Amino acid sequence: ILGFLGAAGSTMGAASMALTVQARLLLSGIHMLQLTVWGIKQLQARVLAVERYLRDQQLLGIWGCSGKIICCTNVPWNDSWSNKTINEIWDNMTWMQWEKEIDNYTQHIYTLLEVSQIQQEKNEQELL
Amino acid sequence: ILGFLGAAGSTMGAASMALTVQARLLLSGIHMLQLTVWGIKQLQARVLAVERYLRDQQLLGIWGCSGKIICCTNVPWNDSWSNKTINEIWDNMTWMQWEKEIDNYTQHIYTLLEVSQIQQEKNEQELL
Amino acid sequence: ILGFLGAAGSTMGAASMALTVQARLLLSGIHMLQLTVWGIKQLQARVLAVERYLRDQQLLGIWGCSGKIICCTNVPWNDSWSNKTINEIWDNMTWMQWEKEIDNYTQHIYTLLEVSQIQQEKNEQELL
Amino acid sequence: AKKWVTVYYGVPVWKEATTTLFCASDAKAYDTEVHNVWATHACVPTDPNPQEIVLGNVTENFNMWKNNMVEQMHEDIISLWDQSLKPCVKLTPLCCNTSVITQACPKVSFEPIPIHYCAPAGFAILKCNSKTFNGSGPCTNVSTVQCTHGIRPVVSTQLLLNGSLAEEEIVIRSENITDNAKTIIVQLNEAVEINCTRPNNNTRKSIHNIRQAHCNISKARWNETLGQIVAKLEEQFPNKTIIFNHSSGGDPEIVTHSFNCGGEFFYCNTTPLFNSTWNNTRTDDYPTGGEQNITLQCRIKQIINMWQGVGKAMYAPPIRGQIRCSSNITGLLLTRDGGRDQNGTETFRPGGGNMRDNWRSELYKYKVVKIEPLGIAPTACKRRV
Amino acid sequence: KKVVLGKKGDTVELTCTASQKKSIQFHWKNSNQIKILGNQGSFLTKGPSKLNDRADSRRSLWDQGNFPLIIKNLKIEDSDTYICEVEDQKEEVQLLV
Ligand SMILES: *[C@@H]1O[C@H](CO)[C@@H](O[C@@H]2O[C@H](CO)[C@@H](O[C@@H]3O[C@H](CO)[C@@H](O)[C@H](O[C@H]4O[C@H](CO)[C@@H](O)[C@H](O)[C@@H]4O[C@H]4O[C@H](CO)[C@@H](O)[C@H](O)[C@@H]4O)[C@@H]3O)[C@H](O)[C@H]2NC(C)=O)[C@H](O)[C@H]1NC(C)=O
Ligand SMILES: *[C@@H]1O[C@H](CO)[C@@H](O[C@@H]2O[C@H](CO)[C@@H](O)[C@H](O)[C@H]2NC(C)=O)[C@H](O)[C@H]1NC(C)=O
Ligand SMILES: *[C@@H]1O[C@H](CO)[C@@H](O[C@@H]2O[C@H](CO)[C@@H](O)[C@H](O)[C@H]2NC(C)=O)[C@H](O)[C@H]1NC(C)=O
Ligand SMILES: *[C@@H]1O[C@H](CO)[C@@H](O[C@@H]2O[C@H](CO)[C@@H](O)[C@H](O)[C@H]2NC(C)=O)[C@H](O)[C@H]1NC(C)=O
Ligand SMILES: *[C@@H]1O[C@H](CO)[C@@H](O[C@@H]2O[C@H](CO)[C@@H](O)[C@H](O)[C@H]2NC(C)=O)[C@H](O)[C@H]1NC(C)=O
Ligand SMILES: *[C@@H]1O[C@H](CO)[C@@H](O[C@@H]2O[C@H](CO)[C@@H](O)[C@H](O)[C@H]2NC(C)=O)[C@H](O)[C@H]1NC(C)=O
Ligand SMILES: *[C@@H]1O[C@H](CO)[C@@H](O[C@@H]2O[C@H](CO)[C@@H](O)[C@H](O)[C@H]2NC(C)=O)[C@H](O)[C@H]1NC(C)=O
Ligand SMILES: *[C@@H]1O[C@H](CO)[C@@H](O[C@@H]2O[C@H](CO)[C@@H](O)[C@H](O)[C@H]2NC(C)=O)[C@H](O)[C@H]1NC(C)=O
Ligand SMILES: *[C@@H]1O[C@H](CO)[C@@H](O[C@@H]2O[C@H](CO)[C@@H](O)[C@H](O)[C@H]2NC(C)=O)[C@H](O)[C@H]1NC(C)=O
Ligand SMILES: *[C@@H]1O[C@H](CO)[C@@H](O)[C@H](O)[C@H]1NC(C)=O
Ligand SMILES: *[C@@H]1O[C@H](CO)[C@@H](O)[C@H](O)[C@H]1NC(C)=O
Ligand SMILES: *[C@@H]1O[C@H](CO)[C@@H](O)[C@H](O)[C@H]1NC(C)=O
Repeated sequence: ILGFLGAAGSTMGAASMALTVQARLLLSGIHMLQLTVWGIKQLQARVLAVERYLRDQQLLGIWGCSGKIICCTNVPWNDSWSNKTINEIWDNMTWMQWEKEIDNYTQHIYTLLEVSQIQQEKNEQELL
Repeated sequence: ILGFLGAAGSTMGAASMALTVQARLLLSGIHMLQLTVWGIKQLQARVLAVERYLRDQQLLGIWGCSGKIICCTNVPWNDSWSNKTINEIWDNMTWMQWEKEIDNYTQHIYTLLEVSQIQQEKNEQELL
Repeated sequence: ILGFLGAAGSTMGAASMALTVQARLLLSGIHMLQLTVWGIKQLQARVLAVERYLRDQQLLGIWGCSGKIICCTNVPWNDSWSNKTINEIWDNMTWMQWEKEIDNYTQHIYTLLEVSQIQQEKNEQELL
Repeated sequence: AKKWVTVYYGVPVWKEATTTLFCASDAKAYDTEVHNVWATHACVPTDPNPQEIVLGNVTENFNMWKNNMVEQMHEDIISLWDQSLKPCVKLTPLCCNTSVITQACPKVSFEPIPIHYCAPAGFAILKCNSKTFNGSGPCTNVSTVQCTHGIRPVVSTQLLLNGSLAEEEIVIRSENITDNAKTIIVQLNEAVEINCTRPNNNTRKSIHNIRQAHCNISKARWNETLGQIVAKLEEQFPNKTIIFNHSSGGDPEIVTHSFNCGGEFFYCNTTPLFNSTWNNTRTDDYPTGGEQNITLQCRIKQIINMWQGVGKAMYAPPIRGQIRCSSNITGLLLTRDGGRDQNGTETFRPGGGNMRDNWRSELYKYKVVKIEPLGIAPTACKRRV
Repeated sequence: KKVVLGKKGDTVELTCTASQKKSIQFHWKNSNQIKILGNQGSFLTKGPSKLNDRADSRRSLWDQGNFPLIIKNLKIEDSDTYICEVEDQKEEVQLLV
């Protein structure tokens, strides 16, 4: 389902815009072994893509992001991770470049996301 | 996954009721080429049905309807599209008939749904 | 997708903890008939698992639990169903044992969940 | 604090369910043998790499007497037989006239192949791995598979053949030891070879023989086997002597041992195997005869009672050459007398069995269930409303 | 219970029935629980009773849910209570000679 492979090389900002455009158009409606061995392999590839997708969509519940592609947080940027501005990173970098810039902080961030999710859930239940 | 094909010919109102009834019952727990060529074709048909479903469930996020089958809006009916009452259309028409009655306004409506979704998202972020 | 089969024999409490641990690790990134007959059967098994999953995820909307694995309610325990404490059932019982203890009340509970969901939806629409 | 009802999805909870299993076998499909011909179109290839998951602290009740897999196995076997070993004459009473069916009577090669049963998508088979489990109750070692091992569809009486062996000890699996209207169906932990041969080239006819066979049983194995069996019977009946006898009467298929090889249906007189009385774990039933062979007199018949419901059938006369059977005694479909009027002794008899019993002794290890992932439990959360 | 009386060497048809016409296993026993007659699949078997040489059954009726015990050449000693074990239920008839 990774139709975003063709977005490689575009900037993070550009990739976001491209998806919005596509979303509107899609939503608006605008010799036998050579066949059967591969038939199975292609189905295996597609079934797996679906399974990984569903798995991740539920795993993300741990950060309060279940069922979403994009989810917003309650954890601020610490600026130790990176001190660039939003426009600098969204307009002058691709996703891969961005990931490399901060690939040594991902576990820190993941941990923070889990923690703030737990505290938020706790706060609601205490209030109720 | 289109188990609603058998609903064709029923009214929009009737179709809704039928699903609710079914939902309760389901949820409550109440010669080789002839086999392998078709085996692959049936799997392809089913895998595709899943993929289109998941795609649409995420595309609908653009109208704030992600992950839903039925989603309610903040856009009123303009009555230029159709001036019939709710009971008239839900009880005396099938889905296909209804779609034909307004099939030249769908792009207008789709556009409005996108726009109100954008403004709502903006309002929340401005308030925060 | 029932990766929880290996949880059989663990307590309900233990099963919950195990999933949280796994979720963090996964999310954080931490002779021809013998091949083709079974190739089709394995794909059929996996495609079906996906279809049942998606079906249930939408069926649960009737209780206001659509798209969720765990959903919390507005219906209290009646204690006629069972008078054990939370710790007693979560720590000294497996899911199967628990289900047996109350398997004659499931329809009662399912009915109550449907009803409270309807009333809640009604209340919101009346207020709006 | 209100124990709010919470719905959890993905719960590993299951129920016994009825579905239809499919068969698989390692069919060859080119020797024009009955089982390979049938399997060619009836079954799929076996799974070359099946998986097994061992569950942890899981206890499951396995009731072998109510296992529906037995009925499904029964139906497939009848179809195999009706599609193969066609009698010249088949008589079916109908209520009460008699319907007679006549068919061509070719002889066919007939040698059983193991057949596996496999769960359809969405289902799984639980297996009991407890070597000391006698059935009708909690199995404390449960694993899950798609397919069972292969089972050879052997049709026989008194002594069941070519089945599986117990891991360590001989196991009594009676539904009720004390009912006296049910079988013992004891399986062995050791197979005992029985070699049955025709006196090839002995052609003699009666007038106003040919139909003969002889079965040789090692006496040593028989003696060891019975000593072990009586020890278990003594545990069930601690103050009594164990005595064995022949049948009290009934149809020939029960009175004598019945089996078949190729198109030949054999009847063997097992009297020499069951006239003992063990009490002090000793009988001297065999005088240390030093013969080392218990031999049975056997006959080959053309008119037999059908095992497939009530009816009778006739097959064509015997093959002119040599016929041999080589089988593993893997269990005994023993029964027991009333006992009400007995004093210090229990009497056992080998006569007995029908086909459902033969399959129960093989299928007791497997159960088919399905998971119902949606469950409910109370907890401490509340939904915001 | 049902009571049936015969005389000397005549014959009696004692019966057991089922609502399920599937030739379901049944047995006949005397009052001392000694097996007399019963069904094992398609085959008829006998127990070690005094009646093995007298008892028979209408095999053709087994799939009709009818599982009789027919005793020929009655002996005065055969007077007893006969017990039907069919499926789970039991039925009784007393035989007098
Ligand atoms: C328990 O398992 C064992 C094996 O694990 C089973 O034993 C096998 O039983 C089969 C029964 O036939 C036996 O098969 C014979 O093997 C011979 C080996 O060379 C074959 O030659 C013989 O084929 C001939 O006889 C068949 C009889 O029906 C004919 O159908 C076939 O066409 C052949 O017939 C020709 O030759 C005969 C020779 O006298 C001649 O008269 C005919 O006219 C014709 O010319 C069979 O294949 C296996 O060998 C057995 N296996 C072993 C190891 O002995 C055993 O039966 C299982 N137990 C039970 C109860 O099923
Ligand atoms: C249940 O019994 C099985 C069968 O013995 C046990 O698993 C096997 O143990 C042997 C011991 O040498 C291993 O060689 C096998 O590979 C094991 N099989 C599998 C599939 O793991 C099993 O551990 C027992 N389970 C319980 C819960 O006691
Ligand atoms: C197992 O066998 C025993 C003995 O045959 C059964 O016990 C008999 O049960 C009946 C039921 O009413 C009683 O009337 C008898 O008196 C019991 N016999 C004795 C000697 O007490 C036992 O019920 C059988 N088990 C099952 C499940 O039927
Ligand atoms: C079964 O065992 C008996 C034991 O007697 C075998 O009979 C013997 O066979 C040998 C073979 O040459 C003869 O010399 C003996 O005289 C036979 N003994 C008797 C008492 O006749 C018999 O052949 C064995 N069965 C098979 C199939 O071999
Ligand atoms: C049945 O026939 C087989 C095969 O001829 C006999 O098997 C032989 O048994 C002896 C006993 O020690 C072994 O040493 C041989 O190696 C076996 N032969 C083979 C090929 O393995 C078998 O014993 C016979 N059974 C009986 C009851 O006599
Ligand atoms: C099995 O063979 C035995 C012979 O070995 C048969 O029993 C014999 O029957 C005659 C009839 O009067 C008696 O005189 C013999 O003393 C009996 N011998 C034994 C050893 O009991 C027996 O009837 C045969 N059984 C079957 C079922 O055919
Ligand atoms: C096997 O069962 C038969 C019954 O069918 C026993 O034979 C009876 O033995 C008693 C002993 O006095 C005689 O009075 C009966 O007349 C015999 N009945 C028949 C039909 O012959 C036989 O003894 C039993 N054998 C064993 C080894 O227990
Ligand atoms: C059970 O019957 C068998 C045969 O029907 C008897 O065993 C044979 O008895 C003869 C008598 O001379 C011996 O020569 C044979 O060698 C015996 N066979 C074997 C393999 O040893 C047996 O004695 C009878 N047993 C009882 C307790 O009656
Ligand atoms: C017990 O019976 C078996 C039946 O096979 C006897 O084995 C046969 O003995 C003869 C003797 O010449 C050999 O020629 C056969 O080849 C043997 N058969 C097999 C399959 O090997 C066995 O010897 C008998 N036991 C005794 C002590 O005689
Ligand atoms: C073993 O057989 C006896 C026969 O009555 C039965 O009661 C017992 O429960 C069986 N074992 C198990 C584990 O059930
Ligand atoms: C069985 O073999 C053992 C071996 O020692 C012997 O003692 C016993 O007497 C034999 N037979 C019987 C029936 O006891
Ligand atoms: C009997 O069991 C042994 C155990 O290895 C096996 O080798 C032999 O082939 C079996 N015989 C039959 C007839 O299956």
